Amino acid sequence: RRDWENPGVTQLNRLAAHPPFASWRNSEEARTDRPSQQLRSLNGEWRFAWFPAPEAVPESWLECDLPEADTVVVPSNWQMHGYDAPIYTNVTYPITVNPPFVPTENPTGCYSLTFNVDESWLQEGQTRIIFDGVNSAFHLWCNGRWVGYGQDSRLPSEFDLSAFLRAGENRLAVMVLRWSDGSYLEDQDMWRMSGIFRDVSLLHKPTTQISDFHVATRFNDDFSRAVLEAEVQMCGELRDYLRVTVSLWQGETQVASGTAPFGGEIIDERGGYADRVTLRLNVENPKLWSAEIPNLYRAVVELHTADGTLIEAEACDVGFREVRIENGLLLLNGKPLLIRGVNRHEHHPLHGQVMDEQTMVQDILLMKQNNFNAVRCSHYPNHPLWYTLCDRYGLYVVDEANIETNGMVPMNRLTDDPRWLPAMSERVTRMVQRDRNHPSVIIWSLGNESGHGANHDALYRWIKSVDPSRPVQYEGGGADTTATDIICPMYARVDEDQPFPAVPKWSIKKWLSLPGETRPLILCEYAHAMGNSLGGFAKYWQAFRQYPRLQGGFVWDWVDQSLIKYDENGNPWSAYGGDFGDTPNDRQFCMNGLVFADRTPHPALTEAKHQQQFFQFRLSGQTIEVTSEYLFRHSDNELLHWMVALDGKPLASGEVPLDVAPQGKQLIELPELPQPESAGQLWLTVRVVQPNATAWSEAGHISAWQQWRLAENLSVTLPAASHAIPHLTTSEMDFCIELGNKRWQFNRQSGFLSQMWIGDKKQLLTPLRDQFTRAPLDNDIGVSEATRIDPNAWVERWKAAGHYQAEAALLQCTADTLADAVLITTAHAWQHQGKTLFISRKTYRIDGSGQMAITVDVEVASDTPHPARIGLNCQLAQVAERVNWLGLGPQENYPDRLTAACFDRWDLPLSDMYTPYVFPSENGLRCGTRELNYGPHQWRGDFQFNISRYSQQQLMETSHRHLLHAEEGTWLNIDGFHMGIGGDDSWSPSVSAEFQLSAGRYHYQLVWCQK
Amino acid sequence: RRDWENPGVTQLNRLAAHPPFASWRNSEEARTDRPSQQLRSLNGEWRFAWFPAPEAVPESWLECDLPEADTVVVPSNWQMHGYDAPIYTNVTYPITVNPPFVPTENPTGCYSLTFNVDESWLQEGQTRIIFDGVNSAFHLWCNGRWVGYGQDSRLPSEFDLSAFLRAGENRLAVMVLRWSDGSYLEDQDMWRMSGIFRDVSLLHKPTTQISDFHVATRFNDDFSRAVLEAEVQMCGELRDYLRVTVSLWQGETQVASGTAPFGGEIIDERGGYADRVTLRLNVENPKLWSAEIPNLYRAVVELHTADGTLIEAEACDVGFREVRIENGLLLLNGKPLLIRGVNRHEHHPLHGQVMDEQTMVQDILLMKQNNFNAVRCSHYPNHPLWYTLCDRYGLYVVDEANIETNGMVPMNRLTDDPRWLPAMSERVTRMVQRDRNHPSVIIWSLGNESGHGANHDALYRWIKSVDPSRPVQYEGGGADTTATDIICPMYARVDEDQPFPAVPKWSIKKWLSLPGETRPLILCEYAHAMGNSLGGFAKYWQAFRQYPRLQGGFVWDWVDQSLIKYDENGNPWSAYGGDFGDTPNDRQFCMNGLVFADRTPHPALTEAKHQQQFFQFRLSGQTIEVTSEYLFRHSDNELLHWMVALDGKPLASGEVPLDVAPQGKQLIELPELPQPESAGQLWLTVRVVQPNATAWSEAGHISAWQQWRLAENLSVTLPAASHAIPHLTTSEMDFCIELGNKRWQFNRQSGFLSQMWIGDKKQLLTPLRDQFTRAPLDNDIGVSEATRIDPNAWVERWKAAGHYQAEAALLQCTADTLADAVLITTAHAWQHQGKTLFISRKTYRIDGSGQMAITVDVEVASDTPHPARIGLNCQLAQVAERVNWLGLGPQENYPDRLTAACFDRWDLPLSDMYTPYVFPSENGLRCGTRELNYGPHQWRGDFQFNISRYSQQQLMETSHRHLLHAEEGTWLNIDGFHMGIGGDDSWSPSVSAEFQLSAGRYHYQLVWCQK
Ligand SMILES: [Mg+2]
Ligand SMILES: [Mg+2]
Ligand SMILES: [Mg+2]
Ligand SMILES: [Mg+2]
Ligand SMILES: [Mg+2]
Ligand SMILES: [Mg+2]
Ligand SMILES: [Mg+2]
Ligand SMILES: [Mg+2]
Ligand code: NA
Ligand code: NA
Ligand code: NA
Ligand code: NA
Ligand code: NA
Ligand code: NA
Ligand code: NA
Ligand code: NA
Repeated sequence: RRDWENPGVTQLNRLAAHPPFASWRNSEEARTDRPSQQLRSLNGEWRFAWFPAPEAVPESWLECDLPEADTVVVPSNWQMHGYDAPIYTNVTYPITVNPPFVPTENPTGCYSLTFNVDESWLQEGQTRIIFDGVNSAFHLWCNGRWVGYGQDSRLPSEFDLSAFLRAGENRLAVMVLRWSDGSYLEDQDMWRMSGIFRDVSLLHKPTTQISDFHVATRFNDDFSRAVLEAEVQMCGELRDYLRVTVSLWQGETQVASGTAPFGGEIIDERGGYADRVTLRLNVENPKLWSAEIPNLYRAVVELHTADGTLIEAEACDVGFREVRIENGLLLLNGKPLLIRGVNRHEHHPLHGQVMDEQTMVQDILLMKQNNFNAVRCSHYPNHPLWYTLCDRYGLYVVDEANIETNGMVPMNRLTDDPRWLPAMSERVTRMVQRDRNHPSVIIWSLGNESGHGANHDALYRWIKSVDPSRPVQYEGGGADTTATDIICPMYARVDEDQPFPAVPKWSIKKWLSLPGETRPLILCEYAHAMGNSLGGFAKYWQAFRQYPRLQGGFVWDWVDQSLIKYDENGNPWSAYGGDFGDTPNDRQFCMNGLVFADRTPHPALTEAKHQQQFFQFRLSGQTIEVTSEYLFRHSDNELLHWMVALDGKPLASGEVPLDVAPQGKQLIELPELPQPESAGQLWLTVRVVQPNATAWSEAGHISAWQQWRLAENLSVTLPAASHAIPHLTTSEMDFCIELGNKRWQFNRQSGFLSQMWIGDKKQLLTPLRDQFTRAPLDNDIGVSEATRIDPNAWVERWKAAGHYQAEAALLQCTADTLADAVLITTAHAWQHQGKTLFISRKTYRIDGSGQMAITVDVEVASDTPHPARIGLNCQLAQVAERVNWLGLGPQENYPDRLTAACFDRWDLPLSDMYTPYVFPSENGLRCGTRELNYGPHQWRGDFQFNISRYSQQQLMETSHRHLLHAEEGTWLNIDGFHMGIGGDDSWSPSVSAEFQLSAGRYHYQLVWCQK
Repeated sequence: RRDWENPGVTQLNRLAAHPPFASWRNSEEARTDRPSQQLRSLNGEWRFAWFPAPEAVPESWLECDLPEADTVVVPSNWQMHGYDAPIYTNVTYPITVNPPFVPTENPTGCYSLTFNVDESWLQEGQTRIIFDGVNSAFHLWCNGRWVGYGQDSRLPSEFDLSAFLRAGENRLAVMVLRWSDGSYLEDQDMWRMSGIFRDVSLLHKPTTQISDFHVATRFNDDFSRAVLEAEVQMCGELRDYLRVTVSLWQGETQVASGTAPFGGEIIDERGGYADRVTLRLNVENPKLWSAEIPNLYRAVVELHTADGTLIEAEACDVGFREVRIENGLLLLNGKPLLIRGVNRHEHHPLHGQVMDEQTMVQDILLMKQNNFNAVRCSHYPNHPLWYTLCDRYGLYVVDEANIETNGMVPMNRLTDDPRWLPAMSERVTRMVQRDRNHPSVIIWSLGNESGHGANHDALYRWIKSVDPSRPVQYEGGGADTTATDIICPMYARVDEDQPFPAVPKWSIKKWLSLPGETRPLILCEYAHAMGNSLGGFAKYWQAFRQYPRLQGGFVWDWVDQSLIKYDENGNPWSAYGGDFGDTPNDRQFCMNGLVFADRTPHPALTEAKHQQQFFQFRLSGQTIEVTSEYLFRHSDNELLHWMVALDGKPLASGEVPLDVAPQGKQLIELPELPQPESAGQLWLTVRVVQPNATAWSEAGHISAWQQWRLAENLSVTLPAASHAIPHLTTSEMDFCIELGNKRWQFNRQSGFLSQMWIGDKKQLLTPLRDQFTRAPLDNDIGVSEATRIDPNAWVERWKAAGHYQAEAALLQCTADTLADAVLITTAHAWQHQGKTLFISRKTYRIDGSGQMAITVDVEVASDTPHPARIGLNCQLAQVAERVNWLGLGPQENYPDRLTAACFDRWDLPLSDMYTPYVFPSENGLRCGTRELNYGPHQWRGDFQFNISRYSQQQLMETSHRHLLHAEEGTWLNIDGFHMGIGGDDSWSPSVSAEFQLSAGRYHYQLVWCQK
């Protein structure tokens, strides 16, 4: 049979799901979480062979190793080993939509392993094999005999091997199919890979054993008392001497215990469960678990005899916390959460979808270090270790079933069909059975982008009945269907409604108060971090803090799914969709992270960190008011540092410890300051520093900051007297001005400053010209494609309007000599096909001091698409090591993404002024700048700028960062104004009106001088 | 594979479920529900062979008929043909409980059929086979090639044979397994049979076809306006030229119509169902459907090209009705129902579980003629014609999923197990998909006696999402769980609580008001009609009428499940559990019907008819107030007949047309009546008669009656003197009295009347003695067995106290001669092992008129269990043809089951005075009798009696009615007092206290005379 083309068969001979087991045979090791000799890993070197279809696998493989197989590491995705290509498709299925069939050319991975077992395992007990993750479906044989089959690439599939085992060498043969009917439920937006990608193990349990256990914690009104209730189930022969004891430990101290024989309460007319027992433990003043203080206890479940012999033990970490929705609010331990969440796929640039402890830890540390307190398992149950880490390090988790049918038309075609209820059910039920005891899991999710089908309603109900301790959410079909306890839209905007038929995305503030609505609202996905993005992030935060029922959301997403490829040289580079010959593909849409694949942050990460701070501040006079947003912990590892600076120059600073209760406030009166009558703006910067290291941060970690302008002293003094006067030399073709060893040349045909010299040294490679466009950001492009243009996209709108192609017609170019200067006046019109898009009017005033003051007045046609920027650009001859500026920084910042940047004097190496987005675009801009220094040059004004060795033209024409080459000299883009970058989504225009350049008339001025 | 030992495989290659199709190619034939040339029946003669296990079937059978096969009729249950035995087990499974496995010895039925297929069916379109019922699982081969597999004995399994058939002769091969994993969900209390027991048919559909259609009817506030909405789905060639036209007809008039192209509304981000269309038809003043007036329209669903070519048409009967629960009440068309329901299994004494039109009709007529308006499909979907019939004749139906796991321990072991969710889902979903357009179905049920599992919660929700038009109910787990919209207990009593742990059965009146409860309460099963039962029926009806939220119930059950067996002589006899060698078995527990297996009524039927009347009456002076309980109809086929009689002698009578609106009242003042001087009691009897025949009844059918005592003239008349005095003659052994041609002999050693002569003919075969016991009723025995006594059962309590074996000890016997009479006085004590149980003191006064007056005063020890009766008995020498009595009748009636009986003078053949319950017991009693005539004898008094050719001893000792033998003479039991019969259930004592003989002292008197 082709069990892989039949949704009614999702497994054969598979054992029931259950929470993590180790079959410890020693209570103290179980207590300590130490290794169990009854649980062995079979990870390591296996033998593998790839085939084009299951029909090509030779029968001989069942009995013996194929000489042509290779030895490979398991776990692994075979594409990562180069056997076939990974495919990056977003919504459209990677296979023909024809349920339940799959391609007859179905890549098949034949894995095998030779192994043996302890003699005692041949003697007695049950030995099972556990495959934590096999993508997408597989058949298993042991010593040539068929064992079973399994589907669901994201949950463990276990089989009893007891009767197949033999003395000596044994051989497993695992036939893995790339595609199966399970693939119709695995349409997540990510690389499409396959293989045995999570752990493989053997677990030796007794025949009379703990087959399942559920831990629940209920509380009194003030959480000062709890009842821990643990239902324990057994398999095997019941005997009157058996007992179960459940003990609760706080570290090495036993705090509570309960023992009882098997036999549950009567539950119906036929009696009760003779094979279960529920123990109830009273716990006084329990230490509560939260992401803020992940307090944990240890529960040890022992199956033993009345007379004291242990048969076996199981165990888990227990977090005492209550999750409930009441009055429209999601409460944890009675307090309303504010979710600083992120969606996180399991992705590694070299290993594909194989997760390792080091990586998970790294991600958790970075998440916490960047003020995240929650994660959504987009969009499947994760590797088991993730939950352990989240329980211990403390992050709220949304555990999500591995069901995504995005590519169907309409999206609920399968989810509304009863024939698919069975396969879907297991993806939900087996997840709960496995994960229900992890305290970090606070919400269950039914899957993602599968429309809204009756199967969802049935499953929603099943979970609510089986585990009332956690709310259930699901975004499909409109985000507020009968299958979700939380309104949980993806990409709904803060103030702006997007009233799509059937499934509108209302402004989140409006959504809450729709007639009859009362649920809390937490975005399952928001702030699409694709390339230069995160524009408008602060808008969300502000709303979340203002509206009780807006309880946060999960950013999309943590890490870019870029894959490493190698060039002819052996040099690695980041690859995206299509880079493997995969087609159709969705190009750079797999890169939406706050961090690059290797975990290096993108600039947007700081913006997120700042907006998600846990301390709020207000300034009044000299009093700084600090407000704690923590719900549970006191600020016991924080100090406030403050500093006052005059235009970058340090004037004063100090420190004061924070001593604020959760939700409390603290007033700090700044000492009396000094009075510098020296002109300039004074600025106050405060930072919260954690003096002590923690399990997730180093000593000195900065967790929050904020700045304010203090007194300003406008300069009223006149600059020193003009020693000299510059000379004008005219030709039909140029206006040349000379001053000392300095010269400026203005082309009279083009009307631009075409050259400048310090001595005989030329300073420009390209003339100084107005610039109205930018190499488009991913948000500017959306889903627009050459092949399939989206005319509504920003980029398309600017192309169609001719912005990229308009030519500067000269309207006027004059020169006047003044008393102590030369004044050049210019006027240009940029037109397109006869339409004048923009008019720039300028004056350049060069005086005896050698400074060139530029004044620019631009007019933009009201009917042309608002332009990406309004500035000047040129290629300087010079290449200098550093960039020093007085403005916002130090990192890249844009108008709608600069709240995290601070105003001060920064100085970085030039390359730091370039942001290496894998898909290149305008980047590295810094706003609010009053002075910029590079080499001998100094520009002053109130502008935005970027500076790098790459032209806007080069960035726009180059699809991968590894292909960029430094140009001669340095490209400087100085803007009077720059359009926001947007990001509410990356497939429709998202830059908010206030960050669009629509004023029609714009003015700016700059002074260019040397030194 | 052993697919039949795997709950994960419930079918292979089976087509989707859908409502009844016929694929008409002419719309008028569809409109008329005439036969379709595209839907053929394959019922008829098939070939069959029985095997002890599937492993015994020879491979040749796939390719050709087995010479040893027999030709048999299909559909059939093979047990009915004698291949193996049917098994009658109630709760305990017929197989070892070891899910999901079955016995390796598993009776296999090999059916085959060679049949014809016309080439035209194969030139185009699709040809499918449909098996309406195969118990319990089967594999299908066509022309030697494997086609597929199916489970669920009670719904249709359809397979596409398009590619397997060829023009001309074709051969099917069906391997039917008696046991499969489906059996774990098929543990209903009925005979365990197997085979192809529902219709087999062949359906041709076009390639582009109607694959499903759902019809809904929504109304305005007063039901004066409706919108019929029909969603239609297609499969096949989707093109712009297709259209759907739905037309609605009332008779030959088209009332509405709509046409539309395919493509439903947008449902989500991926669009809508391009293969679906919803038509909405407005209908003004629709004729509403109810069980009272089953008004129907015909909807024709035409799939056609826009230019006019009908592709195919499907159609259904539509009943405009709304079902909804509001404010705690179940309403139909806005009015609260009162369910006069009955549970009905599909059972035929000769054909087993095979149903036929005639039988169904016969049952529906009798149900209606007996004032039932509702039926519950206990406990599985029914043969398809049942629904058509309830739609047309008018009965409300509870459609029930084929899920019963009663024998599990605890009962929800499988239903709370997610691994059984898929198998259960199919049973619920496919039922709804098939029966959702039938107006008769008003409530869906999740199955029966399967405890309460999370699977039920999930499924409850699925239905509520897919079909909001009908409430969902389910009794398991305590009858008021979260999986039921209706409190639907089985056997909860009216006033008496039964507080079992976990699943108590509260009094129904108390249940409605438990803190927080608001749902309506309708018993899914009540009034267990096993043997002589239905005692207490009236108590239920009084509560139902009194409490709004008590909306009725469904009696258990309609027809006894007895099977015909043939004796040596070839005479048929009714058999029950164990009569086929089947063991273990549950004996007579399969017979619980209001009617015998051949549809002959049991006496309880008339009690149900009466209590379930649709007209209530009150009498005030000579005014009769009639109140209608109809909700929607006027009494347009009814007249009131009234009659007054003096002790059975007709005095006056009349008829008055009834004209009452639904829920209305009518007052009818009767004529000045007879006030006769003559002694006796005047009795008024009124009957409601339907003058015109209907679809379900004959002209003159009586639908209701009631009686009242009017004036009573007590006799004060002295009997004239007798020209005679009886003479006494004594001896040590006897007292003999003679008077004219009459003689009486009283034995002085026994203390009883041992003989009487009329003329010179002996009148007694056994002496006249007190009797305190009865041949126990099924309700007296309950579950007690020799092998496992239930000491709480009435029969056991009487046995243990010695009632059945107590011997009369004579305490006194004297004779005295009076003025004009001889008086004999006796006293006897009945003892057991030293305990005096009862004392009987009597006097017999024989006067000169020849009458013998007997006075009896009994004492019953307060500490002995209340006795079954307090009466006398004797075997008369005479056998006479008729029995004439003045008292309640004419049918058998008991203290707690006599409301239906009317007081009058009745006269029946002797044989009618015996009720042939299959399992013999005390029977034929008539209560409230004032005079009894049999042969030359007349007895007068105020007593209850029975009279037949069978002694109480014989009835108690014989297990089956066909084994009873008429004794010499006639046994007469004349009771002063008789215990109620009970019946609230048949497994615990159920006789209400007011019907138990607990007074301690009892007095009765009779006069025995001639004529
Ligand atoms: Mg499959
Ligand atoms: Mg998606
Ligand atoms: Mg593409
Ligand atoms: Mg099966
Ligand atoms: Mg027509
Ligand atoms: Mg043709
Ligand atoms: Mg049952
Ligand atoms: Mg038995
Ligand atoms: Na909030
Ligand atoms: Na993406
Ligand atoms: Na502190
Ligand atoms: Na680019
Ligand atoms: Na009622
Ligand atoms: Na029964
Ligand atoms: Na009438
Ligand atoms: Na009997």
